[PDB]
Parts: sequence; structure tokens; C-alpha cells
Amino acid sequence: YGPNAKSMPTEEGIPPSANDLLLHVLEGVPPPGSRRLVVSGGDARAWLSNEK
Amino acid sequence: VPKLPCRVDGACDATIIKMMTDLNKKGIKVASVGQNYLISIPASALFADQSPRLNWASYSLLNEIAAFLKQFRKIAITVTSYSSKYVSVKRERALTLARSRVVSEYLWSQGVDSRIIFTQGLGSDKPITSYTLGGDRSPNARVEITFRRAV
Amino acid sequence: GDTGSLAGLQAMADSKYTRAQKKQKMGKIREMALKETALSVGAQAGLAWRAKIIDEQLNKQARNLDAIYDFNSLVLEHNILPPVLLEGRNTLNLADAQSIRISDRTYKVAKQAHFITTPPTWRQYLWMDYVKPEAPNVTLLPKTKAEKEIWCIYTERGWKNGIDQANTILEENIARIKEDFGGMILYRKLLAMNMVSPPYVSHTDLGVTGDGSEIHIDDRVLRITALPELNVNSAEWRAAVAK
Amino acid sequence: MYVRTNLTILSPGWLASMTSADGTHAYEMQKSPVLLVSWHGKVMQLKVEG
Amino acid sequence: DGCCSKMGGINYCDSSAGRLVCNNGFYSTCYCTRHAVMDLQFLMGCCLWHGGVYPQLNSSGLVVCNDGYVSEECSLQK
Amino acid sequence: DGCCSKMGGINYCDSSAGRLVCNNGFYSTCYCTRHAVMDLQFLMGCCLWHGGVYPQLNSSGLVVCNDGYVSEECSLQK
Amino acid sequence: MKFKKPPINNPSDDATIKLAEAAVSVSDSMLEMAKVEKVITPPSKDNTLTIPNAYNLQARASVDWSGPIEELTARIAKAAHFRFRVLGKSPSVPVLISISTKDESLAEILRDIDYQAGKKASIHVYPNSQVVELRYAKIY
Repeated sequence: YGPNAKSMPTEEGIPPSANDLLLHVLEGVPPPGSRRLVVSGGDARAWLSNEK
Repeated sequence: VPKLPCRVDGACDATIIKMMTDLNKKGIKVASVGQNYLISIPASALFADQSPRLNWASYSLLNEIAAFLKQFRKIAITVTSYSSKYVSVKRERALTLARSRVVSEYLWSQGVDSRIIFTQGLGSDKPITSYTLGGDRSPNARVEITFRRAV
Repeated sequence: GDTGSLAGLQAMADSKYTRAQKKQKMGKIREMALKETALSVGAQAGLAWRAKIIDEQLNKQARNLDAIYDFNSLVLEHNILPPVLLEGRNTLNLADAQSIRISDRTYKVAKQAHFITTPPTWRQYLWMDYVKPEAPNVTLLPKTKAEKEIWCIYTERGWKNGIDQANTILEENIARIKEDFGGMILYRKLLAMNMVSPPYVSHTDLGVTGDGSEIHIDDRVLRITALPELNVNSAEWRAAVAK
Repeated sequence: MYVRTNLTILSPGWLASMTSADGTHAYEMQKSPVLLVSWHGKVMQLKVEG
Repeated sequence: DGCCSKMGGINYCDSSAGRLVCNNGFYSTCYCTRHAVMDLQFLMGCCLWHGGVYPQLNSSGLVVCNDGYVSEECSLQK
Repeated sequence: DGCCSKMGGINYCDSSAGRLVCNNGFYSTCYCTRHAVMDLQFLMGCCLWHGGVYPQLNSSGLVVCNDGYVSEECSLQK
Repeated sequence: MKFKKPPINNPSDDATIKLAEAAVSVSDSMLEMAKVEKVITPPSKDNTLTIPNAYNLQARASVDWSGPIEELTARIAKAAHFRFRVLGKSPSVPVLISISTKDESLAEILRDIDYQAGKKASIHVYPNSQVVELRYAKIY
């Protein structure tokens, strides 16, 4: 492609599988840098890592 | 934390054991094992002789039973009915099934917070004594309520 | 007064009303400050009280809303929310003079179909936010009994107005969710009627994949390829009947 | 099979989907003899053998 | 006050159930840990069933939730 | 003033009809909602059957309406 | 000499009035679409042959449930004193059925469960083998 070739054909491949942090979350270890959360009404745990 | 509940709403264990003591003093059989509980009621104190009809004063005992049953957290309640051998197997089974259906309908009509109620009857299938000489006044004629307390 | 204005002006020509307006001067001057504050705090109190009462009633009869709204029935077999459709009957348009354009019926796709994880609930639309107010602010105290009374009745009128606005917001939410469910049921009726194409969604299958550190067992990809839409092929439409 | 088309594939799944501005589309497909193409709304089937 | 009232008194609280076991063989109806089964079907707070309340400091009394929804029922009127 | 007067009293406002319901099974003669049938034949204001009163600022007392008409009897005379 | 009209009640709520008048139109639309759907689609067969009725199956139940299927059907299997069999992988999307009923036997309870599940799963009961099997959809 030349420098004037601003046009590009657009490609889509496979969507990503999952998030590997959820393995540690399902284990019970929070990801590093995540913040604690308060869970009320039942027995559960929660964290905030990438504002999710 | 005051906004969070401290106990279950409308609960006092002293009142629970008090009305339990009053029922066992009256003659209502109360049975506890683990968190599994059963209560046995004599069928002659509720129905007429071999017929599915209720006394007008029976609603007091039913109201007391529902008041006691409101105090627990539950999932599944089971009622079984037992009678004495009168005519055939079919008639006694049908009578026990009808009595269980009527008492289960009234107990669901009262606002008890259960999920599933199972109702069944057996007639004179399972005796609880070798003594089988009395009529409907015999202790084998009974209705049993059974459940397991959640948590 | 100004109704029998001849006699009203003849009475105004007397000097006693010229000094009777000088005592209504302070009344009309010290008036407008109390009403705005009373109306504001009444609006806050009425909105909060009506909101709490209406949320209590909603939670009281919460079960039949779940009974009447089964979005799980309407969700199609590939976990796809059906799209939302609108209709219109006996349409006309008069843009200007010498120009009319009318038609029988119209159909409009509002929201496109997409994937979903959980069915919606009525709590996403009909629940109202309740926070108790705890800040009664006083700018000025109503000194006389008369201004205290007009403060009370203006607070009452604000209470009524806040109740009415809460009713309006709840009614708008009701119309919104009724619009959504009507669009769903009209799409179902139309796909029964064979006037809209069904969606199409492809599945891609791969076995094990990944490196010696990460592996996945059954790599499955589900992708909605063809959106539903209206079809113009009029001869391919099946009519109905009734008994 | 690597297929260049002006059409699109609908049924069996896709792995790599390249598309240009003029409508030329490149599809990476696993070994399958039967395909379904949705031409402008109507879908027809194509079978390719060796 | 007295959770195991007219009973043996409180033995101790189990945090696995969040429930207080009395000195007699019974479960008290009181709660001890916040990770226990409540029955909460009513809550306060604005911007519920949305992105939550936006934590910005708006100059006006208008409050808009994080998912773009406007919280007029918590906003200030005139 | 008394809507269900000399009756059982006022039960509630049927807002489907916008009308009060007496304790005995009859509708009151009063209304209770503004979305009801109030048969009025007299109105107020000027620039009527037109675009309304134009809210622009005029140096004189001449009020124009939004359809271009001028309400003379609503205007300041001389 | 005093006059009256019969159906007098406790005072009402306008929000419930609005909900009722919305749901009347909703239910009418549902009724007519169900009518035209039943007219258009020809029925073929009933599931009562696949789900028959026998003894120790007429014991009754009153059930409210609005959760996942598996706990409820394991509960009714324990009631039935029957073995349980599972076929197919459980999908990642959960399957949820809400049930509000009163005094229904187990056979039509299972029929309503299977009808409300629809395409997602199927139920079979072999009373001679005293088993109840559920099978997920062989889909995707």
C-alpha cells in the first residue's frame, strides 16, 4: 500500500473466549488492584477491578 | 445495621416454645429431630366419624396451627392422613385423601410462606399400634404434618 | 369593584380607600416570598410520600406483574430477544395545499433484535426511586396566623402537585412497558402471519484449541447473521380465518 | 477453502471474514461441500464436489 | 434483646449460617453476620435498575444516572 | 361542599371516571380529577382561535398574535 | 326507604386502576393472538402418551415456584419415589419457569412444566422402570 492508501479492507476474526481473571474470581482470589465490596442480604462476594 | 434486620419479622422463640408447650399440653403431638419437625393431630378432634366434614370450632385449632407454622422458614410441607379400616381400601384411601386436600387448601388459604405442599392419605395402611379395637376414636386415626426447617 | 365599575370608581374617589390601599401595600409586598418556599417544600413532601406509598403498593402486588409478563416465553430459541414493532391504521398526511398522501396501514421496526442473557423484568421500568428527605429548610418564618395558614395551604397544594407529578411519571413508565410488550406480541403475530422474515443465526464449531499453557475444550461461536425485517412479497402472505 | 465472493455465507459458520469497500468478501471456510447463500432475502443451496 | 429468651441463653453464633445457636439445642431467629439470608424486597436510593447514581458534582440539582437516565424523581423542582 | 352528603360518605376517587364514589354504591355529583368531563362554555384570555398571544416584547401596547392577527380589545388603547 | 347498590368494597388505588386498564388490553391482545395462532397451526398429537398416569402419582400438591427447573423436578422425583435421569449438557443460559398453581396432580404438573419449557428440554417417565428422565435440547 502507498501512503495515499487510506482505504483498508476490514477483517473480523474469532471473538475472544473469556476473561482469565474470572478463573481467579471463581476460585475466590480477587484480581490484583481490585477493590473490596460490601455484600448484603446473602452469602456472596464481589469486587471492582476495571470498574466492572 | 439498624436498617438491616436484626431478626426474622414476627419472631420470638419464647413464644414459639410457649405455644409448642401449650399444644403438647392440649394433646397435640409435637416432634423435633434436628431441624426436621412433625406434628400429629388426632382425626377425631377435627372431623366427624368417617366423613370429611369439619367442626365449626375446629377453625380455632387450625388458626392456632397456622399461627405456629408462620414462625418458621420453610420450603416443602407434607401432610399425610391415616384412618381406621371400615369398608374397603378404596373408601378409606379416598377419605384420607379428601381430608388431606381440605386441610391443605385451608393451610394454603392462610398466608404461610412455603413453596411446595404435598398431600396424601393411606387409610388404615400403616397402624401405629397392635390395638385396633376402637373406631375413629382410636389413636391410629391421625393426620401428620412434616417438614424440615430451612437454616 | 371593577364589575360595577362606575360605583367602584366613585368609591375609589373617596380618600378612605386611598388610605386603605396603603395598608394593602405591605400585604401585597410581603406576600410572594412565602408561597414559593411553601410550594417547593410541599412538592418535595408530596412527591416523596406518594412515591413511597406507590412503591409499597407495587411491592404489595408484585406477584401478578411477574405472572402477566413472561418475556421468557417470547425469547426465541437462540436466546435472542424478538424485535419491537409498531403499526398504524388509516394513515394520512397533509403536508401543504394541493398535496395529500394517505395510506391504509404502516409498520415500523423500533428496536432491532439482538442477543440477551436474562429476560427483562417490570422492575426495570415501574420501580420508582425513594429517598426520604431529611432537610427542612426555612428561609423565613410566617409571623402572623394568617401567613402561617396560607403557608400551610400552599404546602398542601404543593403536596397535591407532587402527587400528580408522581402519577404522571408512573403513567409514562406504564405506557413505556406496555409499548414494549405490544411490540413483542405484534412481532409474534406477524411472524405467525408470515409478513416478517425470521432471523437467522449461525453456529461455528471447533474442537480443542490453544497452546500448551491455555486450552479450551469445545470452541463454539454463535453469531446472528440475518436480522428479521418486513418482506414486500405480497403473494407469499397467508390469510387467516375464525370460527 | 478460501472463497472470494460478492455474496455472503449464512448457515455453517465462519472463521475469517475479510470485506472490502466495493463489496468483495473473502471467507475462510472449513471443508464442507454444501453451502447456503442468502441472495437479497431468498436462500438457495450450492453443492461443490472435487 | 433476648434472642434465646426463655431458653438456655446464647451459646455462640455460627457464621456459616449467620445464625446464633443457643445454649439449648436450637437456632435463634436473630441474625449475627451480614452474609446471611435476609428477605429484602424493598430498597432506597436513586438510579436503581440503572448504572447507579453518577458520582460527579453537578452544579445544578439535576441528577442523571450513569447509563444516561435522568433521575427526575430525585431531582429538584420549582 | 358535601359531595356524598346525606349518604354513607365519600369512599374514593374513581380516576377512570374522574368521579367520587359514595359509600353507598353511587357516583357523586362532584368530580375529583382534571381529566374528566367539565362542560364549560366560557373562556378567558385573548388571541383566541389563533396562534396564541405572542410573547415578544413590544414598545407600545399593541399585542400581535402568533398567527399575525392583532387583538385590539386586548391591546392598550388611547 | 334508603337506597343502595350491592358491590361495595374497601377503597381502591389509582395506580392499580391504571395497571388493570393496561392489562385488560394486554390480555385481550394475547387472547386474540392465541386464537389466530391456534386456528393457523394444526395440532398433531398430545404429550399424555409420553407422560402417562399410574398409581403413586395421584398424590396432590400445591406449588409456587419461580426458579430453575432442576431443584423443583428433583423435589417432585423425591415425592414420586422415582429415579432421576439427566440427558445432555446443561446449557450456559439457564432455563427458568415460573409456576403458580393450586391442587394439581403430578402428571399435569409435569405436562405444564414440559409445555412451558418447550424447545429447551423434554421430559419422559417410564413407570415400569420407575424412572423420570429429562433431556436437554441437542442444539447449537
